[PDB]
Amino acid sequence: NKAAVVLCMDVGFTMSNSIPGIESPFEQAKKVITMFVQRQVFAENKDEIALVLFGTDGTDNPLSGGDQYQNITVHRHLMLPDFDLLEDIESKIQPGSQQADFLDALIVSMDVIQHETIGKKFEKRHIEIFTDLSSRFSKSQLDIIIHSLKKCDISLQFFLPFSLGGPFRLGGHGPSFPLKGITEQQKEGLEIVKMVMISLEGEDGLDEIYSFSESLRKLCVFKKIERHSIHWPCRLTIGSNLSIRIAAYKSILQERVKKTWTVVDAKTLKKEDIQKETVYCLNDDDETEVLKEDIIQGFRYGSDIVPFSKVDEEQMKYKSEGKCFSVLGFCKSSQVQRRFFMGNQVLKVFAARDDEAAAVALSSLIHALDDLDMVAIVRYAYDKRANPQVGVAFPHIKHNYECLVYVQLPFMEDLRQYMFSSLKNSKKYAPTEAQLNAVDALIDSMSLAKKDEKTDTLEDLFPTTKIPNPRFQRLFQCLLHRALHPREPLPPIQQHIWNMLNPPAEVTTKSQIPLSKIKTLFPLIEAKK
Amino acid sequence: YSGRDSLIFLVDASKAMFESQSEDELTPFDMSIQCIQSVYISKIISSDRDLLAVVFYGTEKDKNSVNFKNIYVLQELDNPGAKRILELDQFKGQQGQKRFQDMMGHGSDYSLSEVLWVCANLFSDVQFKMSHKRIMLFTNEDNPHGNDSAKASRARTKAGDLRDTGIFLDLMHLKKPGGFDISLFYRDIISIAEDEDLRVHFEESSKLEDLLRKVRAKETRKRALSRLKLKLNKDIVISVGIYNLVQKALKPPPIKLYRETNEPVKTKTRTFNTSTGGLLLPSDTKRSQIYGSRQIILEKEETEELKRFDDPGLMLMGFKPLVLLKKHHYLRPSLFVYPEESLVIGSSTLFSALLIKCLEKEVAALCRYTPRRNIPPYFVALVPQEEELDDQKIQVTPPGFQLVFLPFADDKRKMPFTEKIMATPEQVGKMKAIVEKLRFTYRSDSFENPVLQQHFRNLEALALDLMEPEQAVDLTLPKVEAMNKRLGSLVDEFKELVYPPDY
Amino acid sequence: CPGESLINPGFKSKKPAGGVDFD
DNA sequence: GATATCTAGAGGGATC
DNA sequence: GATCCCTCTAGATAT
Repeated sequence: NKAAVVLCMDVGFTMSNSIPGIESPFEQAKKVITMFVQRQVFAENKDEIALVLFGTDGTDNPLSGGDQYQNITVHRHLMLPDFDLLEDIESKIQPGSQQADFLDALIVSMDVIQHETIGKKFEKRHIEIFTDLSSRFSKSQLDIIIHSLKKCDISLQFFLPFSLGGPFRLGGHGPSFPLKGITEQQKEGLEIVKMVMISLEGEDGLDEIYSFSESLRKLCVFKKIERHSIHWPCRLTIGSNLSIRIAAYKSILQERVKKTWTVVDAKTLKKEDIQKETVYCLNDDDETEVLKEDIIQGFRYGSDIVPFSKVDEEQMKYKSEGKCFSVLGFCKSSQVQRRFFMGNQVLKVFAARDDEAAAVALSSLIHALDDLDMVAIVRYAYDKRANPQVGVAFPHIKHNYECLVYVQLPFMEDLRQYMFSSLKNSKKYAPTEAQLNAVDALIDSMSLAKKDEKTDTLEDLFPTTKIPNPRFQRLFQCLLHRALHPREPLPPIQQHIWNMLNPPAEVTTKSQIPLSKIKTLFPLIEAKK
Repeated sequence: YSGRDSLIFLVDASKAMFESQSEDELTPFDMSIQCIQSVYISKIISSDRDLLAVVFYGTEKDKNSVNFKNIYVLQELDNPGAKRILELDQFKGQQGQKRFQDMMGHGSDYSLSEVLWVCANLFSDVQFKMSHKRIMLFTNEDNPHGNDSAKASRARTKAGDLRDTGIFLDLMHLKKPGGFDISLFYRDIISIAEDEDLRVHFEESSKLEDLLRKVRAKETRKRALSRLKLKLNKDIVISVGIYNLVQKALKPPPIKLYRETNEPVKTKTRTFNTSTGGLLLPSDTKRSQIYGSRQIILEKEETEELKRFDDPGLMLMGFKPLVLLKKHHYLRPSLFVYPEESLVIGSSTLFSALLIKCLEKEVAALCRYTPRRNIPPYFVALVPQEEELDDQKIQVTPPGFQLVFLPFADDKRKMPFTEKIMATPEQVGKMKAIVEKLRFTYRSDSFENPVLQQHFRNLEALALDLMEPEQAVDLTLPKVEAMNKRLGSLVDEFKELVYPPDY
Repeated sequence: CPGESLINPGFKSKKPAGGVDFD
């Protein structure tokens, strides 16, 4: 329901070293933290955020007693993030000249979590560390750190200027900070971080060590505080004597802005003084006001109109049996084309929680469907007031879970029967062998996947499904800019936004000559209007 | 638009049509009346923006404006309506025959050339632009016009110049006593490809079953959603059209209308200040959002500007193999992309080459999609789509690209971790047997929307004042009895194998 | 034209739904 | 009982 | 210039 996140960000002089052509790690970390706080503020989440800075000239933390945990300051305690914090991050925080231990800073941040969590209910206690690891650190408290983190159930994430593993481009899909300028101090810090992540979780923490450039194009900062959607309990019924208790979750559901643009007066900026109204007038000339209750519902039947009142429509309306998830039959997976998928959501169907019998039954159904290469055509109705749907429930087997994925299928009325002229049989639109070869070269050059050597797995060079929606970040940036500078125009789109939205520079460079061949071989001329 | 559709119903009013061969069947006149009733209902449900008319020949009275004899134009070329349906229902079978005989004559002589002239000028009267000019002729004899070869030849020339004009004259093999006797007048009076109706046709009906089969659908015509520009780069640009081959059909919205006089009432919404009461221009308002205790004020143009990323069109990001497109990553219904030579020449050629190479290499063109101005872009994949023809050589899958939307990072929801409980091979085999028992062949048009069907039935019943609306059969329901009979003890065996005798 | 609706020309005839028919 | 879905009011394109 | 269709944004009310 509510999480406590502490952002432990480095400030020391080391990150101020700006390699030409590359933004400094201080600026990159500032951008990442601004990205996190912008969403946490404009999404109206109840999570409380604290900010701890280490490497500053001053000292302010409840652990300093003279020559320990120095150069570490607690800029912000656990409270709801706000525009004050956003402004502090944007302008009032300046790089320091001292150096601090990223482990002493972790001690301070864990102390903040422990001594400010009391008196409040937190389901999660997350913490994120932004540092370059290019500082001398005392590795004498690792056991205490790991034990306290395990006991207090505190997560961890690490963000570094370089990724774990052309010109550098922030937020792009390509190589990060080059793997040649890493000092031995940074190597020691990196191996310590690797050991810490290993000890806290297992094997998958190596995936929880990110770089600023790749974190700017991912939702990884919100991964440990994301809230899981509510389940939809029902029963998967086959016939009238076989029922399996299930729980369905929405896999893909397009996210939209929750806040709405209120219309206010241009002078008093209040919505109270501005209110709308509806006017009912006759369609012919001499428009006369019609009373609100003097209007009844109607419908079109060809060239005529018939009255059909609300109560009569409710009485004569199609009445559904109720909530259901019922199998109408099984068909081959090849007969359900992906191009016919309807609806605006995707449901993943799991067995009921803490139900081993239901889990076994659903696993048997999933395995049978997978082995037979068949899918289930089911009747789905969210509730008794919901329009029933027909859809496909195909198996989805992974290494850690199994489920049925439900996607709505079209009705007879949804299909459009459109005739399109054949392209292969066309004589005036037949490409020549030279044009075909040029297009072939273009396809080869613009490949977005790399076939790994010695392995039969394809690596995606542009995984767009992991890129967050740029509209939310753009809206948050514009809102923050207007809040901080009320009398200035909106800023342009951010370069790293454009970079994550753009394809890799390697692909762009490789696609040069084939595109020239396409241009010189395909005579595209615009028709005069 | 490509024009509307026009249909003229030509019904003979001879004395021979009013008799019935047997007594358990339906007389030809009212059977054709039911045919026209079904056509009106189907057109109102599907294609209400068409023109339908009914004209009778072989009668005594006449109402055609051009003033020829023995021809009654009951209905003009106009949109179908419940009033016309009831008017023609006035002549339905029992007592319908008597009212027909009382209001117009029957058994009188008629001229086919005269009738065709009436149909031609009746088509010419309406000023709308129509794609098809079709007339359906209802009769079951050819004797009266075979007596006078002069008028037979005149009728043949009338059919000829109607065919030259573009009149698509149909023939309806109606219930005949001893056969229709085709291949004398009605074989060469019509426009046909070849002698399909080469038999004597002793049967009473030829296409009346599919003429009575009602059409309950919206029946939308082809129209490109947007004529965008596919941009390989900033220089190579082609123009494509975006179509929705699938679109969720909606129940038509209710219309507000005055109570007693029953005419539509248009709605206008105006915004005015509480204090002064005067109308406010769009420049007199600003958009506001409040977060906590801070108010953020933006202009409408600013709010539209913050949503602007790219110009409308498709920008080719690159080509990605089809194996990387996960099936369970569906976001919203896909669209269809087809070339458009009316905007850029060579677009069809480049589109064909791209489609051929993508199909050969099994790769999908990843593109950045901006439907219109001031809208955030989405990443879409142009999955190549090969043309598919069935045994009848008709097109069932058009050739082109399937514009499929790809979800963003925040369009996907994470899920609570579960325990992967495995199923034993015997349980898997038992469910395999169950699945094999309940196997069936699925087609995209196998199911109908029960809500829409019930709404259409209710509307038809209310408009036609039927005694009770006939209930639609919900084909989207599990045939539980058939399933149980087909399965038998398999379900019990599976329950014994899986469920402990407590759950 | 084969497989053409007699009610709305230009569009193929709609086969009746039928529903689920087990093999 | 927060929620989701169904239903009901404002703009851009295509085609008259 | 009207009309129809189709997303998009916004409001309400049951289960």
